[PDB]
Amino acid sequence: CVSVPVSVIYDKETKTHATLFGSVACEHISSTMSQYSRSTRSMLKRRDSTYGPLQTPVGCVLGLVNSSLFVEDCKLPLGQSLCALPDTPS
Amino acid sequence: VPGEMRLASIAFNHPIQVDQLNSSYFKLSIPTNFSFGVTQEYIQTTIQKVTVDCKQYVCNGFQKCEQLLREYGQFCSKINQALHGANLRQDDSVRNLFASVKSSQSSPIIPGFGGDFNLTLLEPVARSAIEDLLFDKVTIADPGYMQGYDDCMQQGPASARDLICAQYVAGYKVLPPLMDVNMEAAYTSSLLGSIAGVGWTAGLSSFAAIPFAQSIFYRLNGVGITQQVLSENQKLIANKFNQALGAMQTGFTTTNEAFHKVQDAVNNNAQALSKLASELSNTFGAISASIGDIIQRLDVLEQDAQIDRLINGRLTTLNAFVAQQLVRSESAALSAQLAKDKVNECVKAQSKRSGFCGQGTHIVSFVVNAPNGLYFMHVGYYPSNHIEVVSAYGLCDAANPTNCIAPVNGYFIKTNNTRIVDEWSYTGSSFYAPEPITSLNTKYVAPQVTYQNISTNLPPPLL
Amino acid sequence: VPGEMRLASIAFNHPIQVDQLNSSYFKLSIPTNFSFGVTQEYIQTTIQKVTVDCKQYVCNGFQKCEQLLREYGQFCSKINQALHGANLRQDDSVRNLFASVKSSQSSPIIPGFGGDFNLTLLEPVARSAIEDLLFDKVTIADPGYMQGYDDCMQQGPASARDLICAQYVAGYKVLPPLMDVNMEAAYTSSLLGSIAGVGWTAGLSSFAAIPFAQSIFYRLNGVGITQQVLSENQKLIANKFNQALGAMQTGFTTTNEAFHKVQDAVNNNAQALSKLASELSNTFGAISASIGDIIQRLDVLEQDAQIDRLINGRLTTLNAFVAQQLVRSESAALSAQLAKDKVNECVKAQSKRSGFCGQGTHIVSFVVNAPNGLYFMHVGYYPSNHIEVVSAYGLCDAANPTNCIAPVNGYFIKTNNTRIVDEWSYTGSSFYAPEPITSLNTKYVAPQVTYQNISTNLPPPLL
Amino acid sequence: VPGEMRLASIAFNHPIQVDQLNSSYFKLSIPTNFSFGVTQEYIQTTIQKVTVDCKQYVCNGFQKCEQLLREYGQFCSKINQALHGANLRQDDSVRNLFASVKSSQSSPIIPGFGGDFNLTLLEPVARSAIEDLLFDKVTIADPGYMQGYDDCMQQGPASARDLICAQYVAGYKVLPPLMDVNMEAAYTSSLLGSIAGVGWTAGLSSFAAIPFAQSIFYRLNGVGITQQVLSENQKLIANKFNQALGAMQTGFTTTNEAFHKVQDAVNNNAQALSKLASELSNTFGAISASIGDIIQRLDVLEQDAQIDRLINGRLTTLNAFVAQQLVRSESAALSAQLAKDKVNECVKAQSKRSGFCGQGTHIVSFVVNAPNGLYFMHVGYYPSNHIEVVSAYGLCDAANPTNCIAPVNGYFIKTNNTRIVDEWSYTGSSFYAPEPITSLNTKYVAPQVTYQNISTNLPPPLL
Ligand SMILES: *[C@@H]1O[C@H](CO)[C@@H](O[C@@H]2O[C@H](CO)[C@@H](O)[C@H](O)[C@H]2NC(C)=O)[C@H](O)[C@H]1NC(C)=O
Ligand SMILES: *[C@@H]1O[C@H](CO)[C@@H](O[C@@H]2O[C@H](CO)[C@@H](O)[C@H](O)[C@H]2NC(C)=O)[C@H](O)[C@H]1NC(C)=O
Ligand SMILES: *[C@@H]1O[C@H](CO)[C@@H](O[C@@H]2O[C@H](CO)[C@@H](O)[C@H](O)[C@H]2NC(C)=O)[C@H](O)[C@H]1NC(C)=O
Ligand SMILES: *[C@@H]1O[C@H](CO)[C@@H](O[C@@H]2O[C@H](CO)[C@@H](O)[C@H](O)[C@H]2NC(C)=O)[C@H](O)[C@H]1NC(C)=O
Ligand SMILES: *[C@@H]1O[C@H](CO)[C@@H](O[C@@H]2O[C@H](CO)[C@@H](O)[C@H](O)[C@H]2NC(C)=O)[C@H](O)[C@H]1NC(C)=O
Ligand SMILES: *[C@@H]1O[C@H](CO)[C@@H](O[C@@H]2O[C@H](CO)[C@@H](O)[C@H](O)[C@H]2NC(C)=O)[C@H](O)[C@H]1NC(C)=O
Ligand SMILES: *[C@@H]1O[C@H](CO)[C@@H](O[C@@H]2O[C@H](CO)[C@@H](O)[C@H](O)[C@H]2NC(C)=O)[C@H](O)[C@H]1NC(C)=O
Ligand SMILES: *[C@@H]1O[C@H](CO)[C@@H](O[C@@H]2O[C@H](CO)[C@@H](O)[C@H](O)[C@H]2NC(C)=O)[C@H](O)[C@H]1NC(C)=O
Ligand SMILES: *[C@@H]1O[C@H](CO)[C@@H](O[C@@H]2O[C@H](CO)[C@@H](O)[C@H](O)[C@H]2NC(C)=O)[C@H](O)[C@H]1NC(C)=O
Ligand SMILES: *[C@@H]1O[C@H](CO)[C@@H](O[C@@H]2O[C@H](CO)[C@@H](O)[C@H](O)[C@H]2NC(C)=O)[C@H](O)[C@H]1NC(C)=O
Ligand SMILES: *[C@@H]1O[C@H](CO)[C@@H](O[C@@H]2O[C@H](CO)[C@@H](O)[C@H](O)[C@H]2NC(C)=O)[C@H](O)[C@H]1NC(C)=O
Ligand SMILES: *[C@@H]1O[C@H](CO)[C@@H](O[C@@H]2O[C@H](CO)[C@@H](O)[C@H](O)[C@H]2NC(C)=O)[C@H](O)[C@H]1NC(C)=O
Ligand SMILES: *[C@@H]1O[C@H](CO)[C@@H](O)[C@H](O)[C@H]1NC(C)=O
Ligand SMILES: *[C@@H]1O[C@H](CO)[C@@H](O)[C@H](O)[C@H]1NC(C)=O
Ligand SMILES: *[C@@H]1O[C@H](CO)[C@@H](O)[C@H](O)[C@H]1NC(C)=O
Ligand SMILES: *[C@@H]1O[C@H](CO)[C@@H](O)[C@H](O)[C@H]1NC(C)=O
Repeated sequence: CVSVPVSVIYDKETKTHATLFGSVACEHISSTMSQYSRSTRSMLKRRDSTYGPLQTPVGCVLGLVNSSLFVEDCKLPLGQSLCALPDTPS
Repeated sequence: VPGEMRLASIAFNHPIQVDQLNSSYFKLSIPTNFSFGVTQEYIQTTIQKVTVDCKQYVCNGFQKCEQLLREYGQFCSKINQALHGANLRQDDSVRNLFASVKSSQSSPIIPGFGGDFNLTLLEPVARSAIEDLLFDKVTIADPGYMQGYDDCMQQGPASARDLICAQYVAGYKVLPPLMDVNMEAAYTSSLLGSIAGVGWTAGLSSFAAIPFAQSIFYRLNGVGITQQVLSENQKLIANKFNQALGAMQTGFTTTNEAFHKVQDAVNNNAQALSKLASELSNTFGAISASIGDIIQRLDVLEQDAQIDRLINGRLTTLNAFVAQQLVRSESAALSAQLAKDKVNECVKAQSKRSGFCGQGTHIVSFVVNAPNGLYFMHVGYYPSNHIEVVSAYGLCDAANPTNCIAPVNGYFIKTNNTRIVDEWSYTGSSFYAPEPITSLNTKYVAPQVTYQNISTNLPPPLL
Repeated sequence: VPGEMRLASIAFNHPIQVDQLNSSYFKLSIPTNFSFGVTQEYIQTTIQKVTVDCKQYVCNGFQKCEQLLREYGQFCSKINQALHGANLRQDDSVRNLFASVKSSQSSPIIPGFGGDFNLTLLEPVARSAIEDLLFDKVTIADPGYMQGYDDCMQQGPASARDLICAQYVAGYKVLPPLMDVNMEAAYTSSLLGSIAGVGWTAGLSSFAAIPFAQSIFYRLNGVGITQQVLSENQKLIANKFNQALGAMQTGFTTTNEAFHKVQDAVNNNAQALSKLASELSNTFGAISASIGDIIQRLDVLEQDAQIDRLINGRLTTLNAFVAQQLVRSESAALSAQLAKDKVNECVKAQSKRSGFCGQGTHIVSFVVNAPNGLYFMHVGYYPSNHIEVVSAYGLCDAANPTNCIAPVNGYFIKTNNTRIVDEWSYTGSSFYAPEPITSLNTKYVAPQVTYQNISTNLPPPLL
Repeated sequence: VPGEMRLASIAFNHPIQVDQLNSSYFKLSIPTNFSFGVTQEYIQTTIQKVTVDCKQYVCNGFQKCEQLLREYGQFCSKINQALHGANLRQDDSVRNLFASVKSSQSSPIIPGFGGDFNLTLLEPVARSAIEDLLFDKVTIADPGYMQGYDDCMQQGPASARDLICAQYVAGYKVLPPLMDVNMEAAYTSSLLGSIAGVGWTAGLSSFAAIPFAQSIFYRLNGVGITQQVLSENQKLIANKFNQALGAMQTGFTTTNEAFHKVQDAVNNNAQALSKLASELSNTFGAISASIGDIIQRLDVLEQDAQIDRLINGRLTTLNAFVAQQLVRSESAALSAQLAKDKVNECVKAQSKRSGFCGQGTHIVSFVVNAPNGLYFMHVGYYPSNHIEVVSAYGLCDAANPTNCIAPVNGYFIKTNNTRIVDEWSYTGSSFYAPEPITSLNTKYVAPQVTYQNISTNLPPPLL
């Protein structure tokens, strides 16, 4: 059987996160899942329910938002030439 | 409120592009504005010293345990002797390192050493501002040794919960440090008194006992800044130094990578013991980690099996501990020898290597003691506001093809300085400040096709 | 056809014997024919990054396994956190190394940089000839990450057998590289633009943007070759350089030790995973490595025992893996810091240390990226065809005992050059090419008994 | 008779205090009496090479054992291949190190090389006095290989108890050294012939073939001692050298830390085998460590269980051995490369780094072979009897503010030497010996406020 690997990008300052499915790619990704990896996905759904998955060279990610920015260090680098930038506290 | 994390790429900031020219002249990018800053590193040199009383560690005073433990006595012999070796290596490393720190002669230090340079590292008579910042900011646990036992005894505060008190049951002992704070302070005060300076050659013989500030100015000439620039900006330079040093006020933070490493040296020793201690409550396939409970609730024919699992379990954890300590000791020994060389390369000398220290050639470095090691601070050079001028590869008397010169520790540039009437002027290699071209800044060389020709005025040679 | 192996001794090729002389003169062996060649080294700086989903790794989705695995959950917590630490160290090492690679300013590079020097390392716009040779010649496996899953899914080629596809069952994940090829290329293109040159002092400030070839000629004067020799042979020198560089065309071979090391860095990562993967099919005293088969053919009272052996077995293999990865990570961290210094010592500078680089002092070195690390190339000096001449320790005016000189970066020899009428002539220290003795090649010194006396013509001083 | 141990503190010997002065002059502490001494170090470069015949190691020729051992055959495959890799690394390290030792050209060495310098290290034609002292003093065991077997056979002395003889039963084999004593001697005789000298620049090209003593005098000028001092004391210097070298006569003692390290390299290899050998008699929860006794006194249904415990036990000990050998090999590889650089930094060159070698700058170092590695000796500088004089930062012609000089590799001091009428005199940086201030000891500099003014006589410039 094939499966979906998962990783979570978590910001302890804003108390938020985004997630990657890696190699699975976004053609097989939706905001809801019937696989499953955990009982609930609601912490992501709060924002992710309004976005489709965004495909990146690192992997397929929910809650990514395309901003076309370049930053030196997000403290959440995704490797390669990609970075998950935390938002700004009010 | 905040939204979703954003997609950004990792930035690469492209270098300033300096176009290449053909022929006998070139575009030379020269900084016009210089400032200082600092970098830091931590060198862990120690592993906390350890000994274990196996008879007590494996079982808390039980004869059935000792009767079965006896079958395994050769194991604990290996454990203590292996640790004996590692603790000796730790002591030799520490004394051998401090031996290189000590000077044969030095200047006395009184407040005011540093001149216009703040030197917040002068002993607060003592230690340094930096040592107090490291020892107060890092969450390093209180030592025992004295008074010790009374605070772990019923004849003391009921609130004591020190991991040291637990040693009276664990059969574990924490060993004292080799030097004490006062001797370590004596060794680094000897280094402070050795500052000013590292010039005049040798210094491994004679001793000048000169101002801090002058050793700085000598080092700045040493990187290509001319003297006229330093003389005019000497107060500005002291202020920039002080600003760069001032950065250390915020440096002892969790966002400082060198600081974090100091904290980990502490944490790494804490876990080595916490793991030995927590294993004392771990079952090893055994019904209980407690011999007393094994005996109390089991018939004798079953108790030995439960105890044997416990013993082999405890011995297994001692094995892992020792293997880890032997590796840690050797890694620390390497680290200490590398520090020995750094003190003799950057603290006691100016570096010409790059890579090392401040990220821009080298200017004075300092070493202080730190939890489990040494902490180093390095002042670096950060030139900016570069301009582009056209430069020569050398100069010849136009009227005489064999009269040729080259710049010394700098460049000959087309004059753009209105105070110089002469077509060519000299700048240092690290700072733009065109000077008349004179013999102090030049050397006589074999003629080359790329040396530019002056038909007017070139004092070196004038004729 | 071939016969038996033969008895031979290991050869030792005796050094050229140069007889020692007494008194004030000596036999000086001087090369007359110089050529270049190259040496290579590989620095492994990376360990492939790893994470493991223990719940899946130990058992492939079985509840009985999870029920028993739960008793051991603290084990896998240690495994993932230990690997978390090692992967962070790998990332810090890589970014900290590239940070030293990047220049603040550099020359643009276009085809033609190098002048008469081939420079096959210029970006093939990109990377370098060398990087393609290493990446195409080394048997390094295809990456996943994108497209990934579709080629391991039934909705893809039936022929896929990637070890990455196996990760979907193993619970193992391969992590992406930190930099990407394009950023690594940006960092080494920044180094290429920093070439020409490392002279004029500093260079950690200003930037000359001059020809490659000239930086070579400056380095050659820097080892004792005089300028007249370089000027006459400048085209020959470029050709010898190109021949030495041309050697790299055959260098990416299995008979090349540096190349072999690159291949092993790849193989070492491949085995770390192959071992975790093959252990999934290994019994551990268990009837089967398969939970599904343990359940299917055994009554429940026996199944738990077989499963517990399997679990402890799988956990044991995770333990060994992590211990190995922690050691490999620290060794790689040391390797990366050593590379940091080499880039700042040989790529960005001329070396005066010997031992290092080409086996004969130093001439330009280059660094390129390589599978799991960096690959360095070093041009070395290989002088030959030595001759024997008689030399002085210095020279004095025979008519005036206080007028004494010594050679600069060379020797005074009895003239055997028919173009020189004077009894004494000067050669460099690295090449025989007698020149008239003049002030450009001499220094004034205190008189010594071993300086030879010239009663005829010695321009330094003439009178 | 002796009493109780006494309470003493660890001493710290305070450095000589040199007071700091304000203004344009300072107190300069200058040694007046110089002497030499030596320091030593041992670099272990080898691990004794090993192979194991698992079939014999685990069980001494028993079929029941082999039948059960077969189930574990993949284990021993890993053991031999891992050791194969480690032994190859050991050989590559040794040949790669000696390759750097060998010179392309050298002087022949005959007794008398050294001049007035004893050089007890000249080959005793051979090796050196030092190598015989290390090999005769260290308790290193006799090699086998030839004749070997006859002395472990009944056709030989009944008294042989060599651990090598035990290998015929253990299934263990000790491997031969890579170089032999004669080739190692050839490589270090090549280094001896390369001495005199490391000056004249390059030396990586041409070869001077000059006296030992002169290379010493050149190195002494190289640390700031003036030539007049060396010329007058040249016989005294040779005697001090010989005294410093003479110290090596007592150095090969158990109280010598470098010596002790040589002894441990030997002991560490001895224990690696002694442990494999003693494990052959160890039970592993088994009734007996002897298969023959397990079979003889037990029914077959019980014998397999006892044998399986034994086998897994023996295999476990092989595992630990290999893991230890792999680590030891890599540590030795690092050590050998560090030696490669030291030979090319201190033996083949004068060091300017401090930290290293003799504890006082650097003067000639030597390398010899040692049990399991290399042994180095380093001559150091130990100046004493310092005096205090007042010195300048430079000097100007009082009648002309632009005529300014600075000392070269020394200091300008107020004259206290009655042979000098002039108010100022020059000393070197490493030795007090005031000289007239002349151009040989000075350089022309930009004027500074701290240069003292001479209104009388200052030859540089006179006018
Ligand atoms: C050179 O650098 C210095 C600082 O290193 C600049 O001077 C200061 O810049 C800060 C930036 O906020 C100002 O707040 C200070 O007020 C400035 N100093 C003064 C005296 O005004 C300086 O402007 C830079 N540029 C040059 C010299 O061209
Ligand atoms: C420069 O040196 C002065 C010395 O006075 C520092 O000022 C002192 O800072 C300490 C910090 O706790 C105070 O307790 C003292 O009271 C201050 N002294 C005075 C006279 O106010 C100053 O902070 C240093 N500057 C930097 C950048 O470190
Ligand atoms: C400065 O003048 C000198 C001559 O004084 C020029 O030297 C030339 O060098 C080339 C190199 O071989 C010779 O072929 C020419 O014949 C030399 N010229 C003369 C007049 O002899 C030098 O090139 C001039 N510098 C520049 C930058 O033009
Ligand atoms: C070289 O000298 C010229 C002439 O003085 C400089 O040009 C002036 O630069 C200043 C900069 O603020 C401008 O305000 C002036 O208007 C410029 N003058 C003219 C006529 O345009 C030039 O910048 C100098 N170059 C360098 C590198 O110092
Ligand atoms: C100096 O070395 C060069 C090569 O580095 C020698 O010249 C070439 O030697 C090769 C050897 O096969 C020949 O095939 C080439 O034809 C030679 N070159 C030429 C131009 O003929 C040279 O002979 C050596 N000896 C010297 C200069 O004395
Ligand atoms: C020197 O540089 C030339 C540049 O032309 C190299 O010649 C090229 O080599 C590549 C190798 O694949 C060929 O694809 C090109 O077609 C060649 N160019 C031409 C014009 O033929 C030459 O090989 C280099 N020499 C060395 C020793 O590397
Ligand atoms: C070159 O001539 C000088 C004298 O001009 C010789 O110097 C001798 O040095 C020794 C050393 O003490 C003195 O004892 C002699 O008295 C000096 N000679 C004179 C005439 O004063 C020097 O030795 C000669 N060089 C050679 C190689 O013979
Ligand atoms: C020093 O000069 C002499 C005289 O020119 C050289 O001797 C000649 O060497 C060539 C080499 O091919 C021979 O063919 C000649 O026959 C030799 N001449 C005589 C008279 O025998 C000598 O080789 C030169 N030495 C060096 C080191 O260059
Ligand atoms: C300088 O040091 C030397 C020794 O390095 C001293 O001379 C010798 O000192 C020893 C000490 O026991 C005596 O036994 C010798 O007899 C002394 N030599 C002579 C020739 O008497 C010397 O005294 C020291 N002090 C100086 C030069 O002031
Ligand atoms: C200085 O060199 C002499 C050379 O003679 C050494 O004296 C020899 O020492 C060896 C040691 O066993 C004796 O076997 C020889 O018989 C001695 N030779 C003579 C002529 O007596 C002397 O010991 C060396 N000094 C030092 C300090 O090593
Ligand atoms: C030696 O004499 C020179 C002058 O010949 C003194 O130079 C002084 O330097 C300061 C520095 O700015 C100037 O302000 C003075 O005006 C200079 N003096 C003169 C007369 O121009 C130098 O200080 C004297 N050295 C000492 C140690 O006193
Ligand atoms: C500087 O010169 C003075 C005068 O010669 C030295 O003073 C003499 O030192 C000797 C040392 O044995 C005494 O015996 C004399 O009695 C002293 N003379 C007087 C007048 O007291 C002084 O020591 C010298 N200083 C240095 C560092 O050499
Ligand atoms: C973000 O937008 C840019 C617009 O050009 C596009 O090229 C890029 O692929 C987008 N990335 C994602 C993850 O949508
Ligand atoms: C090269 O020389 C030519 C001469 O006409 C000039 O036009 C060209 O711009 C020069 N190249 C550079 C980079 O200056
Ligand atoms: C030493 O000097 C003598 C003087 O006659 C000479 O014969 C001998 O050959 C010289 N030794 C060497 C090596 O030249
Ligand atoms: C500093 O200068 C004053 C000038 O009167 C002098 O008295 C004092 O002793 C000097 N300090 C030192 C250390 O010489």
